[PDB]
Amino acid sequence: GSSGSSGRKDFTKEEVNYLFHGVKTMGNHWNSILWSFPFQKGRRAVDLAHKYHRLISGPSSG
Repeated sequence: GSSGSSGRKDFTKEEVNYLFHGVKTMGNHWNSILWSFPFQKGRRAVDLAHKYHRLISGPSSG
């Protein structure tokens, strides 16, 4: 289970696919993921780490 409904500048469910798809092999290698999978133009590798952070901060509390 993994759902959401934010109609604003955030990751699509497609980018979050590649996020975990990457980390599941890569481990925490963020620049590597950013290059390995198709992601939003003008991204930084931090955006991956930063979204991931909120993903592992789960629902509620934040």
